[PDB]
Amino acid sequence: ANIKSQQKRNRTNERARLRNKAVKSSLRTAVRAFREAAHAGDKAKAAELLASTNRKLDKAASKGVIHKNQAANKKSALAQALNKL
Amino acid sequence: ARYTGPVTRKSRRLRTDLVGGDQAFEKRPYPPGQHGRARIKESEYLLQLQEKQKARFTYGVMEKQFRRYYEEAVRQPGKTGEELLKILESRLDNVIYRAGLARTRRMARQLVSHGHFNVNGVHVNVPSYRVSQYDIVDVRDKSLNTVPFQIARETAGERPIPSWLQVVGERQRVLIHQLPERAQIDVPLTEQLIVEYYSK
Amino acid sequence: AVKIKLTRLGKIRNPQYRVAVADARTRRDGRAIEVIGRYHPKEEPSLIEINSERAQYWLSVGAQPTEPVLKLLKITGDWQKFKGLPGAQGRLKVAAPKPSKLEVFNAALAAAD
RNA sequence: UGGAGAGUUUGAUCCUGGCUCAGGACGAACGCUGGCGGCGUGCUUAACACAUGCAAGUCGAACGGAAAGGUCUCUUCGGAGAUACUCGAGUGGCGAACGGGUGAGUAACACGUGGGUGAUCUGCCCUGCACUUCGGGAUAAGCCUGGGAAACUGGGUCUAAUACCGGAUAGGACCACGGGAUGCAUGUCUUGUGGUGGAAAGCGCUUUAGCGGUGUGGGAUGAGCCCGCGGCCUAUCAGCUUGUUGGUGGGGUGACGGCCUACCAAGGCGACGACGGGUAGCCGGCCUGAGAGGGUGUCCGGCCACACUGGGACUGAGAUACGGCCCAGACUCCUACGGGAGGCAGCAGUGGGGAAUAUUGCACAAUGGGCGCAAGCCUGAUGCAGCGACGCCGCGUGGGGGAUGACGGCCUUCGGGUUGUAAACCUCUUUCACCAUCGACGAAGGUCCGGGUUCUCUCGGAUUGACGGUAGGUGGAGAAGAAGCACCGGCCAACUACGUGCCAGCAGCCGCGGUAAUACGUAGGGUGCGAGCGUUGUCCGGAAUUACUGGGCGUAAAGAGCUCGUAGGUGGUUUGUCGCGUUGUUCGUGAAAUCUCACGGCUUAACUGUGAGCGUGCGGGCGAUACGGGCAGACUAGAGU
Ligand SMILES: [Mg+2]
Ligand SMILES: [Mg+2]
Ligand SMILES: [Mg+2]
Ligand SMILES: [Mg+2]
Ligand SMILES: [Mg+2]
Ligand SMILES: [Mg+2]
Ligand SMILES: [Mg+2]
Ligand SMILES: [Mg+2]
Ligand SMILES: [Mg+2]
Ligand SMILES: [Mg+2]
Ligand SMILES: [Mg+2]
Ligand SMILES: [Mg+2]
Ligand SMILES: [Mg+2]
Ligand SMILES: [Mg+2]
Ligand SMILES: [Mg+2]
Ligand SMILES: [Mg+2]
Ligand SMILES: [Mg+2]
Ligand SMILES: [Mg+2]
Ligand SMILES: [Mg+2]
Ligand SMILES: [Mg+2]
Ligand SMILES: [Mg+2]
Ligand SMILES: [Mg+2]
Ligand SMILES: [Mg+2]
Ligand SMILES: [Mg+2]
Ligand SMILES: [Mg+2]
Ligand SMILES: [Mg+2]
Ligand SMILES: [Mg+2]
Ligand SMILES: [Mg+2]
Ligand SMILES: [Mg+2]
Ligand SMILES: [Mg+2]
Ligand SMILES: [Mg+2]
Ligand SMILES: [Mg+2]
Ligand SMILES: [Mg+2]
Ligand SMILES: [Mg+2]
Ligand SMILES: [Mg+2]
Ligand SMILES: [Mg+2]
Ligand SMILES: [Mg+2]
Ligand SMILES: [Mg+2]
Ligand SMILES: [Mg+2]
Ligand SMILES: [Mg+2]
Ligand SMILES: [Mg+2]
Ligand SMILES: [Mg+2]
Ligand SMILES: [Mg+2]
Ligand SMILES: [Mg+2]
Ligand SMILES: [Mg+2]
Ligand SMILES: [Mg+2]
Ligand SMILES: [Mg+2]
Ligand SMILES: [Mg+2]
Ligand SMILES: [Mg+2]
Ligand SMILES: [Mg+2]
Repeated sequence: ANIKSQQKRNRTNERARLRNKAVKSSLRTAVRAFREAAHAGDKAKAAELLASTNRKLDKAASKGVIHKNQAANKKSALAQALNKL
Repeated sequence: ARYTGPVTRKSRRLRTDLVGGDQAFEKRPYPPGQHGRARIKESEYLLQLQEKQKARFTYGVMEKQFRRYYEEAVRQPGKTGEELLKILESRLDNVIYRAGLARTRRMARQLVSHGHFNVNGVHVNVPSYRVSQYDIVDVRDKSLNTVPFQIARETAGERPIPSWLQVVGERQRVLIHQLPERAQIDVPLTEQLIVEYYSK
Repeated sequence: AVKIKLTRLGKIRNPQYRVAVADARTRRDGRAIEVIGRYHPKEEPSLIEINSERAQYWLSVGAQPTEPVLKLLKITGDWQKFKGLPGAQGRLKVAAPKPSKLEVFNAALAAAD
């Protein structure tokens, strides 16, 4: 780069990418684990991995990683998979 | 630019004495040149061109300035030949001529141009100032005890002062009552042919 | 956010101005959201007019005035009647009323007779 | 409140009908000429390649620290002492998505206009209500070291926070079941119970310095998405489409949605121009015109698109991310040959192309923006200046007298005529330049220090203006320093002489020149303009020669060889009704600027401010029903039997 602040921001755009990618990948390997218990027709772990998957989504939305209307769209979809099993 | 040339030469071509009284005119009232006495062809464009030339060299107004006077004469209500001579008359060098403070039109132009006049206590030196209603035209306090200004003192009787302006006493200051309509305008020219010139 | 700023729209040596409500992310002579006044800093006092029932609407809703418009709302009194200060009346002053064009003309006719 | 014509077909005429000209305009160019000021304006071609400087930072009142300066020091006489205002590098917050440039791409919801969002987002700003609570682990810098030619980079120790991570409590997150309000089908807003959940942070203080943090109800501003109607040429482009058109279950998104995916149905567009080809940024506006129309999109202002070419995500409230990242391509440059560096369509500037378009200028004083409590720092935005008659506007280059109507030139019928009151001469006045001198308004502000009840505020001062010793005022000297260009046969204002002899040459048309040329070359004279005047290029007019306003078709260009019929256009008499067309009225909108009107301010004017019209339209509510049309009937004159 050329501007003094632009070398500063390139170092912080990569710290923020490694921070946010670890949080988004934690959400994909926690929604997926709910999809295993929901597809087996368990209703035992599926009633209590829902309570730990929605709690990880709201923490990822308060940290600025995903948007709040995205967290509401994923909690509404996992809860309607529970009530149909 | 000004014309700055012979003044009888453009009073002979137009067949009309433009300045006030001339002895070089009326000895030769025909147009100048080596072909001066020939029979001219009376066109319709010639009657419309030379009538506009009667209005330019009576007032000393160039063509790109006389055309802008036509562009607002046709745009005001009333008539067009009336309001053309109205805004030509309100030029400040024409005010000095009609008030009897100058001999001819070309010295009434200089006395405004050399800065011998105020209007509302404001030092003007443009000949194309258009005086409105209720304007005073005052002379500078410095420019008294001056040769062309003292010659305009005793000679305040030989030419008529029009009714749209008024001259007062020991302060030679001109009071403008209203803009002149038609009747107090001196007529060496007819007015409808200038309107018909620009229609071409 | 929403600013109350000036807009230069005069000649080269005559900087006329308008008091205009606009966003901060806008050039000077852009689209104003609403024009509420004017400011001509070439007369002998000045020529200042603020609408004073629209400058109370925009201050109540969150428009931050800039630092030369803030000096104008304190003069006209629209800032003091918003923050509740005791300088709520307008302390602006107008130019001297000149004797009119008809009056000087009648004074000159009587000066000769 | 506003419309002009002329030449040319013939021996002559009247129509038809082309061609040509006079008018206006310009981002201009070229030719000759050139005094000044005001005010606008200046790469239209190569979105071609770019040397050098600058165009985006800021905060010590977030944090560790001490490289520079000033102080407190010990004291060498040129080294030590973070403790300490101030501060390089670094962490962290915010900014950098604004501002500035360009018109390559796009015939499209890109733009103009009017709606929809019960389908959405919105940092900083304003306001209502709660809250601001316990802990933890590291790292940059520093220091010690390894690799590399450089650009840069690996490792070990070490230190903070408003950096980061984990808990407690907090409804506008979710799920289930209910009430109460409304409608436009999905529904929407407001409440209740049960079950699940989501936050943060402190720093400063002359001792009523002060700035922040987080969750949420509501405003303001900005933005996304969808739809109606509107603005190019081409049918010598007539069959385009398979995630294509629709449904359901999931996925995705800020949000609706084939936006994506799996299955199922077999659709969707098109002669009212689909699919294709050519071209083009769009608009307010600008030029022309009597208007209707026609050409255009340049300054200024709104919006869109792009940043060496092509693609792609990341960070964030917000991204075509111009002065960011990654990859590939072309082209410059360094290298020790392993590898690296760059993108002026930012402001000036150079090369190139070209008929042709400028300075590597000053200032942050004014206004706008970013950060900071603030003082301030930053700002080639901007305010100005330099240059070019490039355009519009204004003023000068003298004025009043002046006949023996001179000399000279030109013409002559040889008497004179003409240039010509024009010069000579007498005389008056200094605008602009020129010399000397005084000297701004833009600043009811920006700062410091006195008086203030705090906020605020003035008695009133120190100081602060790039333009600028400029504009403007005053004083001096003398007509003193200051005119050209085209045209003169008709159109179209303005004519004679000499040279020339179908030659040299002229010209927009048709024509001129072959020994008396008002048309070629020169001189005299004249006309039109005048710091300009002409030529060429381009558009509108004249052209009622694309005709809606406003034309034609027996013989001038023009009726299909003739009928039948599809889409379409059009429709007799009469009753009732709806109120789509039409029409009345009113509110919302039609930004500002430009434009017409009226006043006001620059000495006038251009220019500029204010007020009103304009904005031909479009949407919502309420009136009218004559006519057109839709709906439900009646009638026999048209038509058929
Ligand atoms: Mg920083
Ligand atoms: Mg994994
Ligand atoms: Mg969903
Ligand atoms: Mg001029
Ligand atoms: Mg014939
Ligand atoms: Mg003939
Ligand atoms: Mg020259
Ligand atoms: Mg260009
Ligand atoms: Mg620092
Ligand atoms: Mg801050
Ligand atoms: Mg940008
Ligand atoms: Mg530690
Ligand atoms: Mg909890
Ligand atoms: Mg926490
Ligand atoms: Mg499929
Ligand atoms: Mg769905
Ligand atoms: Mg679907
Ligand atoms: Mg193009
Ligand atoms: Mg016409
Ligand atoms: Mg443009
Ligand atoms: Mg341009
Ligand atoms: Mg380039
Ligand atoms: Mg994001
Ligand atoms: Mg950037
Ligand atoms: Mg650049
Ligand atoms: Mg440049
Ligand atoms: Mg060249
Ligand atoms: Mg500044
Ligand atoms: Mg400022
Ligand atoms: Mg000039
Ligand atoms: Mg030239
Ligand atoms: Mg003087
Ligand atoms: Mg003639
Ligand atoms: Mg001859
Ligand atoms: Mg000749
Ligand atoms: Mg031409
Ligand atoms: Mg026409
Ligand atoms: Mg034409
Ligand atoms: Mg015809
Ligand atoms: Mg017929
Ligand atoms: Mg025939
Ligand atoms: Mg025929
Ligand atoms: Mg027939
Ligand atoms: Mg047929
Ligand atoms: Mg019909
Ligand atoms: Mg009918
Ligand atoms: Mg308007
Ligand atoms: Mg005036
Ligand atoms: Mg105006
Ligand atoms: Mg209506």
